[PDB]
Amino acid sequence: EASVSPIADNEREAVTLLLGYLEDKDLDFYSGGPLKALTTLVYSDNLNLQRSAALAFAEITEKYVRQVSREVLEPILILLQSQDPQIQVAACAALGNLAVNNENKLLIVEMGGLEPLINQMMGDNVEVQCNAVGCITNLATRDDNKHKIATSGALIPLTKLAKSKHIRVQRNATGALLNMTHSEENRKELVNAGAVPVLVSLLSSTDPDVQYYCTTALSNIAVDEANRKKLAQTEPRLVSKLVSLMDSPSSRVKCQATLALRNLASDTSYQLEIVRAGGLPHLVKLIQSDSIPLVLASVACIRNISIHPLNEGLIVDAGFLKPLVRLLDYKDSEEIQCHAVSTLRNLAASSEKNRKEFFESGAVEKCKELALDSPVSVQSEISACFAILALADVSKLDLLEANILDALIPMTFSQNQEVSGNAAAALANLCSRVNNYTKIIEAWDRPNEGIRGFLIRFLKSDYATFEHIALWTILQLLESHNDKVEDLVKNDDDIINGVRK
Amino acid sequence: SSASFFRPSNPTFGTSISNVSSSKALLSSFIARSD
Repeated sequence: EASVSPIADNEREAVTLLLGYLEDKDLDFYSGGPLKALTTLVYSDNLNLQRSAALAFAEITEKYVRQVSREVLEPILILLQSQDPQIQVAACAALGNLAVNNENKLLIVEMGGLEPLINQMMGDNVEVQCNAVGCITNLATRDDNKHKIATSGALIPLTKLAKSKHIRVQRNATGALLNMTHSEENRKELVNAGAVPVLVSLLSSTDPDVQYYCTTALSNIAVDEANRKKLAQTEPRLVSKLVSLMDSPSSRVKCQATLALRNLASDTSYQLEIVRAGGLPHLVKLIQSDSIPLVLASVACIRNISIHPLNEGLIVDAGFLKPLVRLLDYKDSEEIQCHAVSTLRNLAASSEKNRKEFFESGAVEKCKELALDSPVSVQSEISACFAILALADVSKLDLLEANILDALIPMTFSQNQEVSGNAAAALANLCSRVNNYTKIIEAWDRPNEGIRGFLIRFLKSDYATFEHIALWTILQLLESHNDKVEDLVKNDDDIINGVRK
Repeated sequence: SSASFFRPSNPTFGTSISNVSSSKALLSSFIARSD
């Protein structure tokens, strides 16, 4: 007995044909004779003949990566379902080879190739896990496939494999999970699949790639309000782990941890918690770094943190004022400059209590210098900060002595309503209820038609708000009880006619 | 509307979207001999 009968006639011919094909040093394996021979073996009930085809597929695809037919992929996807580990390894290697091609990435998923891969990842053979998770990451490079991977049920095996002790497996699993964070729907699927606890624990990973992938994935996840809510509810260790990663020896990891904190800084509770967790000393160092990425991330994150009024005192105490002003020297980075000015405006708007150190920082003079030779977005931030500063009666004269009118008057000429309107409002408040009009009088006809020209121009404006600012400014001057100031208005025919007509 | 003077600034945020011994021997064991 012992299988007295031999191999089938058609399978013997397939064996001989395929061996001859593989021995030839030339040959299209994906179309005719070679493909028919391979398919015959992949249909044999002899396991060794199936191993021969799976091994041949892997060798062929490792040397011939082309766009293939369904007739090439069907036998491979059959072999993926084998109970035989050797057949599974080779067949997955072959599919992984073919999946580096872009068109193959689509046809494989369209044919249900994601099914066999998911189950192989749930198995216990580390080599099949590795080839399957690599084929999965390779398929996910195309955005068309990402959503259906996210809903296929594959995030569960990717989450399990992210906990694997083999670093090849773990890097690929976390890399794949990272690839699923580029859309809100995909981030939602990945959160719903339970991957957040795993990503957070792997922030502690000793491999630099793994902790980079998981830091970047959590940062992307934190971009959605609904995910920040669940993070705050189920991940108490998240902020401390990210703060610790701001000490990473890798600039790449330090940058992504800071970007994650910035995203989680959108919610008031995280703006406080990051401060409570000790984030301020790291950020004040990072904004002084020479690494452009480090500065971009840290200034964006302190800007978000400074939105919270209860953080103003601690931010000033941590010494942010002078380093923030030095950031205005990045005259080629609009993003750095706007974030720095916006941070300073937030601090000025929260409290007047540190206004003295605000002035000693050089912030007013530096903003004055940028006001005219900076982009309009930077102009928008500076003019708004000036408008905020001009509200406090306690610092109005200090602002005027600093010659702030030399910046404000030119800005009222701007074609951008934000710049012009912010500067007009600042000017109006500076004329209100001050007890020294020396600087106002000096600026009457001084830089850019001084104040007189500003009133005449805004009295004519088609914008009802701009006209109102001029009329209200004139009333401030008329109420100054300064004989000279009142005469500047009351003895000016051009201002009188602008008011009347 | 007086509360508009208390409207907090919009937070800045962002994502990072950057993507990231032979079959011959086995076959030869099945080659048949013939005259």
